[PDB]
Amino acid sequence: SQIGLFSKICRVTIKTLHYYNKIGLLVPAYINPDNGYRFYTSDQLMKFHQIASLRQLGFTITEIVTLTQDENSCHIIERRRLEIQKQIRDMADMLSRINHYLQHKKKERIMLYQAALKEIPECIVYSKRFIVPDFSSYIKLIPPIGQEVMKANPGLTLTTPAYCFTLYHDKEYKEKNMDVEFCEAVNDFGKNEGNIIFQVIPAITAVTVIHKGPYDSLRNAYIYLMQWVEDNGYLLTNSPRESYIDGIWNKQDSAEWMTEIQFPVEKV
DNA sequence: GCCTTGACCCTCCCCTAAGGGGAGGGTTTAGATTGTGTGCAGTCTGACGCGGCG
RNA sequence: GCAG
DNA sequence: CGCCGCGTCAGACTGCACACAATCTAAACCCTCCCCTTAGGGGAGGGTCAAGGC
Ligand code: 118
Ligand SMILES: [Mg+2]
Repeated sequence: SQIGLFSKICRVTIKTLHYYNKIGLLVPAYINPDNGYRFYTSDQLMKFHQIASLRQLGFTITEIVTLTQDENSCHIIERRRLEIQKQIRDMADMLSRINHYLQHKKKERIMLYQAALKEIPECIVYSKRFIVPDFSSYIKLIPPIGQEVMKANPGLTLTTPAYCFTLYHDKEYKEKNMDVEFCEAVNDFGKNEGNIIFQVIPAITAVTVIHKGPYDSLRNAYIYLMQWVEDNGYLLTNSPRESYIDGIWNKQDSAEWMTEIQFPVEKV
């Protein structure tokens, strides 16, 4: 059976048979030496059937070489079983994500906020946890802390890139009784004089959305994020953070400012 | 100024998986056919040299 | 096709 | 040795403008080699940037 007839028997292209010969997966029975023409037999169709049966299960080519040459190799198929289970979980989450994205673009003509699930590493921060009467009053008392901590810790260099955020330790919603904890990441340990202390903040996977503009609309992102958090079945494992990209330090106009709200979540 | 020095950074080349697509090369084709035809140009005269040829 |  | 046929060799110089050539046919197989597809990784080769000491 010449390669054309055989390629139509097994119903696959010629280049596929060329490739399977090139990698040594399916070798013709008899190659004519001067022309190089490949001729197969029935016992090449018998092997191509096994090859295609394994290849419909997603096995990579080298995995098929091993599956056909090494017997009692059930650990590689089980490994592939676990990987396929992981991709099914991931694809179902993707389904929920794309349903929510389509649900939004029909709900609003503009996508104001996209939600990204990113991993944030562990940090070394100086932290002050305290009650706040008003979030507007919360903004002013931070540069005093900036003076104070650099005073008490000489030569303490903050991490680059700068990570300056807020934990919201409140389990429900209110506007004037916010129990917050301001954390900012530095390089080394330090002195703990004052309400300012040092602590290690563990690495977390968190869904974050970046809101750009003034802070009075920031709650929007939270409602959105909360929707997201409930829609895709994620569970909020820790208190929500808010990391400051743009603000009074870089830029003077308060409408081009930008913060990023981060929800610590776990997949359940 | 004269140097070093570690940290960055750019471009470019090749690599990934499983083949697709094409370029550019080979090979055989088993009824039997068996001598080129342009509706060609040919149309320029005079001098000179050389060679068959009686 | 033309010019001298 | 003298003559006729045949072949070869020439045929003003500058300029513009215009403008070439135009018909004329195989197909079905196979092979190798090259470049391409994702979403960036890895690394050689070669600049560049603040810092510091001489
Ligand atoms: C110590 C404490 C706070 C700030 Sb900053 C800041 C943070 C990261 C990168 C750049 C600046 C600040 C504010 C105003 C003027 C100058 C600096 C800051 C304040 C509040 C919330 C988040 C960050 C700086 C040092
Ligand atoms: Mg003329």
